[PDB]
Amino acid sequence: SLIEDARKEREAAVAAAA
Amino acid sequence: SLIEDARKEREAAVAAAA
Amino acid sequence: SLIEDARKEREAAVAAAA
Amino acid sequence: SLIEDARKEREAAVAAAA
Amino acid sequence: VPWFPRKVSELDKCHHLVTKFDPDLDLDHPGFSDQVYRQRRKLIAEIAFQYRHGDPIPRVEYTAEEIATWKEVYTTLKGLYATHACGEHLEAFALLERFSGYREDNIPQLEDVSRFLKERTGFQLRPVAGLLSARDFLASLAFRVFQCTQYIRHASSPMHSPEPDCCHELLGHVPMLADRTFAQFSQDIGLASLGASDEEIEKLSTLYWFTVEFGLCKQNGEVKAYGAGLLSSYGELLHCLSEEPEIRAFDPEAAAVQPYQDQTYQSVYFVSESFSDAKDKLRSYASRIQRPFSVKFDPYTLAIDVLDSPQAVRRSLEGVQDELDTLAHALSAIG
Amino acid sequence: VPWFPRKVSELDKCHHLVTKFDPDLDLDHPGFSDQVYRQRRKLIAEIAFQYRHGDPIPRVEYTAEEIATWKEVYTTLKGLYATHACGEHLEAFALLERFSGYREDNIPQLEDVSRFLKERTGFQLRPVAGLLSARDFLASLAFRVFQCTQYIRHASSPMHSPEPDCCHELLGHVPMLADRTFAQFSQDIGLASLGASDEEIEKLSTLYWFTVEFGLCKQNGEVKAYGAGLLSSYGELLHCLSEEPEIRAFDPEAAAVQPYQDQTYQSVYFVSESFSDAKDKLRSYASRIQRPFSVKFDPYTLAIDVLDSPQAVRRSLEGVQDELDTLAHALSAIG
Amino acid sequence: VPWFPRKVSELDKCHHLVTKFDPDLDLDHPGFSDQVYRQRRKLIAEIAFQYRHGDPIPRVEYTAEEIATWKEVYTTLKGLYATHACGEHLEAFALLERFSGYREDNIPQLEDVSRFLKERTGFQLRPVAGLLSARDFLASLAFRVFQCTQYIRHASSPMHSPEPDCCHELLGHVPMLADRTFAQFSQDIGLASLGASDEEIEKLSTLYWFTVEFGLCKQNGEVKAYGAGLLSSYGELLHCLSEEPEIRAFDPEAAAVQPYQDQTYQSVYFVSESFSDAKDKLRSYASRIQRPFSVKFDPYTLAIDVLDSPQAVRRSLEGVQDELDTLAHALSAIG
Amino acid sequence: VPWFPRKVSELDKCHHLVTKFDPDLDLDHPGFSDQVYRQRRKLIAEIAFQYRHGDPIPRVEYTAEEIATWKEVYTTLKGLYATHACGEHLEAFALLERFSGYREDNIPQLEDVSRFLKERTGFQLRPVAGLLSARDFLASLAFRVFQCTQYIRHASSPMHSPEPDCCHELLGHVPMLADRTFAQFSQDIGLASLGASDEEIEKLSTLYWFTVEFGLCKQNGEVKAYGAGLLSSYGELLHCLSEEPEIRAFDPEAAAVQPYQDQTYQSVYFVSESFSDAKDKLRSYASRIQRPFSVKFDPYTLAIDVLDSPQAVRRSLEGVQDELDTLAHALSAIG
Ligand SMILES: NCCc1ccc(O)c(O)c1
Ligand SMILES: NCCc1ccc(O)c(O)c1
Ligand SMILES: NCCc1ccc(O)c(O)c1
Ligand SMILES: NCCc1ccc(O)c(O)c1
Ligand SMILES: [Fe+3]
Ligand SMILES: [Fe+3]
Ligand SMILES: [Fe+3]
Ligand SMILES: [Fe+3]
Repeated sequence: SLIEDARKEREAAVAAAA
Repeated sequence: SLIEDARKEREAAVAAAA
Repeated sequence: SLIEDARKEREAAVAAAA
Repeated sequence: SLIEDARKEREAAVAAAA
Repeated sequence: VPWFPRKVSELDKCHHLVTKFDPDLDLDHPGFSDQVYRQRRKLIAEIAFQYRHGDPIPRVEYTAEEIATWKEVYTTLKGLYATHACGEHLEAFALLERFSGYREDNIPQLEDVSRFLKERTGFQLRPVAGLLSARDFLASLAFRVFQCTQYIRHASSPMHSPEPDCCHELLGHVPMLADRTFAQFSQDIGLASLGASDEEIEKLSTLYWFTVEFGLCKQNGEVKAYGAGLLSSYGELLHCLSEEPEIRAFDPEAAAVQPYQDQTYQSVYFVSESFSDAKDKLRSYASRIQRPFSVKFDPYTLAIDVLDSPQAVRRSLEGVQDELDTLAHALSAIG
Repeated sequence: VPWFPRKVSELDKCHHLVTKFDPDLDLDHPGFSDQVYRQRRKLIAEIAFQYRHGDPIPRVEYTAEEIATWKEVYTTLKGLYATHACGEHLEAFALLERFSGYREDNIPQLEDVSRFLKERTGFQLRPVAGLLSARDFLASLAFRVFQCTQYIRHASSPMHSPEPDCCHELLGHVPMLADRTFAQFSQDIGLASLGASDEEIEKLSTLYWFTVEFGLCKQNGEVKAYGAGLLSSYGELLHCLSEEPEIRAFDPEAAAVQPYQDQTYQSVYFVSESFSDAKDKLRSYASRIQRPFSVKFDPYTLAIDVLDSPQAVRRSLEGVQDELDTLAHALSAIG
Repeated sequence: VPWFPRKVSELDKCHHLVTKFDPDLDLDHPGFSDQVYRQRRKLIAEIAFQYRHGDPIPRVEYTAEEIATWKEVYTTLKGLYATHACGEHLEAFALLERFSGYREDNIPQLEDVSRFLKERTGFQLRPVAGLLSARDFLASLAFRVFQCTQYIRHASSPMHSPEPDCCHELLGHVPMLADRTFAQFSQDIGLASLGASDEEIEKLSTLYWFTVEFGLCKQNGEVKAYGAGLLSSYGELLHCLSEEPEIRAFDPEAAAVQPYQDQTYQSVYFVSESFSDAKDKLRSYASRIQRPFSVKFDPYTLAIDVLDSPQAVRRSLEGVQDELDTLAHALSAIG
Repeated sequence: VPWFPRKVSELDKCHHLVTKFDPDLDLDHPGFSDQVYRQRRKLIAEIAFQYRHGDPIPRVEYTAEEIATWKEVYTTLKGLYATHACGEHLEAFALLERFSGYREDNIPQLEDVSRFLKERTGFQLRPVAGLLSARDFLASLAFRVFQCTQYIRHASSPMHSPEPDCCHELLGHVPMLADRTFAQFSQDIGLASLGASDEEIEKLSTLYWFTVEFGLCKQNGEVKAYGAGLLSSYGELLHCLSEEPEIRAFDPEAAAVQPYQDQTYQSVYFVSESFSDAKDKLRSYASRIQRPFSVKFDPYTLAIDVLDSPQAVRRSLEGVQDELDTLAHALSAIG
């Protein structure tokens, strides 16, 4: 599930950016 | 014909040995 | 006194050999 | 005399610059 | 550029400070309804969370159920690891069980294996709890230290675990990365991860899943498996070398795009006939990975020195031609 | 060829097994008549003797007298280390006191400095008691670990100690070998000591006494001292840079024959303007030291691999051109 | 172990002394019945046989027929080399024709190209006559010198020649080995040939025929040909990239067993997408080729120093870490 | 930055084009009033001026007077070179006289020695006339080619010459730079000269005068001379090892400021016990010589590639770890 751990990165990352 | 130049090596080489 | 620690090495070493 | 060959370099070099 | 560590010290203080006050819920997961599991996870988290670098691993007890389950999986795996498994696993597992004490009657701790690796291989173990991010784990994996956990799967489902547990890595990860070559292999993945952008972070992580977690090797003519996940499940091992899943040659770029699946068996696999081939391909992958810098590992102090100036290349040099100088003695005194 | 260790593990088990059941007598030495000293030496020996590698240093308490004496020497040295001392000592000592906690009120332990070195420099500390042989200490010094003791001098004679004690090395040795260059310097001495004959054992030991214990350095125009024994005694420091003792340039071969003296000040000293000069001269000394083999140090596992075959040179190589390969990334990604 | 040369000097004196007083007969071959050809071969042999190293190539005149034939082949090849041919040929051929003077009106000599190569690439040309053995040619090819001939094919058969002639190599060989990579490639083949047994002599010679004489390259997506024989015949070029002959990936071991044919088009070919792949595979081939020694090339004197002692490795070393020392200046003065 | 060459080709075309139409006057110098000398200098200049790289040296005849003078100096030097002279001269001179033909009856040409050097050492000879600038000669000396002249001193003054002549270099320069070490030494001086500012040009030129032209060596216990000017004059040799002139240890920086004198014996000299010491000191001198770039020599094509980018360091690399790869075969096949 580490790919999902990569899939968890970015929405939290980009929404923080957004 | 360089392979034949390899094919010329050994009978002359081994007949010299023989 | 580490040189003396080298000086302690050999009589014990050579008397063991001797 | 190669040092003089170094001594010949610069007046010709700097007078060309000057 | 995202912040990345440089020494083992800040691998501990900040990655545990950025991950403070965060328990694992996993309520909807299979099992995890017994209170004893929650109490155990509290003790497991407490040991992991407040652990500091340099300190020995605090030994944790193990009551009847975990060892009784540990009986079941450990007994089933040795009778099957004799087949279908990588050659490097075999003498390693025998080496582990005789020295470290990999047995059914005794459950191994973490200090004994941690001592055992850096005695030969150089990897330290580290307890952790909660949700491991992608970046914190690669930073650990970069420094030739493997992040780990000490709790095990649920007794309700001993055949498979929703999340990797203690027995998963001490049987799937630890036997693998005790190798000279794979440790250098595993380290290379971590090295490229330093300060990489989030898109790149996904790539090598998928490679880590597609090489370390599930990887195939071709030695002695036949094909064998060395994946950590491959050598951690019973049903997977039967499926892994079965003729149903599709097996193809390993390719770094190809493995970086191909997707995955969860809670089901994998149908896609990559095979590398030699770990030398395995290193030097993602080696070329890291070549095309753009970075505003590069990274060098210093084993004398177990630290990372950044490389954005040719000057930084200098304080790496006198070390580099040091051996080529010390190679003189070995190649002079000989003969 | 005398037996020599290859890993840190056997540095512990056998060199403590060959030195079992051996207390220090030192009755005729100054002091050492108080029973409290004998009781302390028992506790000091017990911690040292049964200590195993990998374990943290067992913290030892310190009652009123040792710290009160520790007040006296520590206060006297900082007011004098500002002069007559090596430059590398200064920022190191300030670095040590602010981080490790080198203060008059608190006596430093061994774990904190041990953590501090391998965080930057890579040296571990190790307690020991009894008569240290020449061979056991060089084997430790070879592996980038410094053998040490935790007890201190007698309160009757705080100005000088009959044998090196805790404060002698934490103030004379530890500040010195925290350096990048000197640590590589110190390691080179240990490297040549592997399996050397007893006659050779004396030579580098005298060099160790004549370079590490009492060494002079020429930087910033003026001459300074970096010897461990030099920066461990009050009266020595006054005598060291005084015009009475004879001072000459350092020479490995010359320093290997020249004798010593005990219980009196040294009149002979060697000066090295650069530690780079210091390394590459005994480097040439080791070149003419005959051995049936050579020795290479592996920092990935902190072990020694013997070098009597050209094959043994091979498993050192792919590591050697590994950086020259990884130098590509740093020197490609740049610019 | 058969005798092998070590300097360019004995490449001349003995290999022309072992091959003294030997004219070419070739009576049954197509053509070669005109007396003018026999008279030309006498002049061609005389220039070649009594030529000594270091001397400039004696310029040989060319009457109407050879240039008139040289019109035909040269005109036909440029209009077809624009297609089906390797990329490295294109800018090389344009570079050759503008500087060396590769034109239909003027037939090139040997001195101008010989000067041109070692100006950039480092290959010298050498005239020869008679039956070239396998061993004499590889010894030349080892020293980064290409054995060559100055006479051309028969006017009766300008499309194909029974034996390689002047135009065959100046259009098939010379354009190819003007490359930085292929010259290093070509040199590697020669290096392994030093003192190799007769069975091994056949192997790399077949590789030389299967890589240099007829080799395929995969660049810019499409596949192209870089073989010397491939880029020396008109009908071959049409057949080479045609769909009739079988094309497979290059393999050193596989190419060493697969046979050949004479007077007919080749149906088997090997393709290497990168010359870097081309080098490091026969590099591994030379690894498994057993020899009682190894061989190193010294470009400072254009000689060969044998390698049967670790000592012989020494006088190669200070040169090896010389650049790694001189790399300091380039990587210090920069920035 | 002043323009500097990169290949041997432009060493010829431009440095002879910038020095076109310039005869030597030397009327006020001793001798040089005979018309035959002027006619000889015309022939000497003609051969030198219109000579092109790659061409063999045009052999020049020698009538009765030059050889008769060549009798005198050559006979006097061998009876004195047996003493006071460097060891490397002795076996070189014997090697030169037996092979090249250094004899009183036959005056040596330039082609035979030119062939002889690059057969072993790698230096080519080059004729020249007129006033040699400092920059043109160092550019030649950089490329491992020694600029030279074929005319000799005046018969009126055979003991000393106002300007270096043919016999001066074939007896003072040529015997010296036939050495493996000194050739690498001599090359290092030339390497630092690439594009150096006029002030720097003077420095190494003085070093060239103070090391190559007049240099002392300490081997076999006693001190010997290896200077080109030292081993080119009869009276100098008596004065050189006499107790009148001041002799001191060699120092690059010190030798770069100390002045000279003309038409009189030198009272200042520098001694280097080992040529290894000689190289690595001006090696450090070049380190502090500021340049906007650095320079690397490529012996495969006898060219210079500039070093102002880390990228330029790259196309030097695969060559650098090429040997460290080819060292594998020599250090694998052995044993
Ligand atoms: N942190 C990513 C989740 C993870 C952690 C450890 C593993 O062994 C594994 O396969 C997956
Ligand atoms: N000496 C082997 C015959 C030979 C010589 C030169 C060639 O270019 C070629 O293809 C073949
Ligand atoms: N073992 C040799 C005695 C010894 C031990 C430690 C020291 O610091 C020292 O100067 C001397
Ligand atoms: N070009 C500088 C003058 C010069 C030339 C050749 C020499 O050998 C020498 O000593 C001096
Ligand atoms: Fe896992
Ligand atoms: Fe001490
Ligand atoms: Fe051909
Ligand atoms: Fe001269």
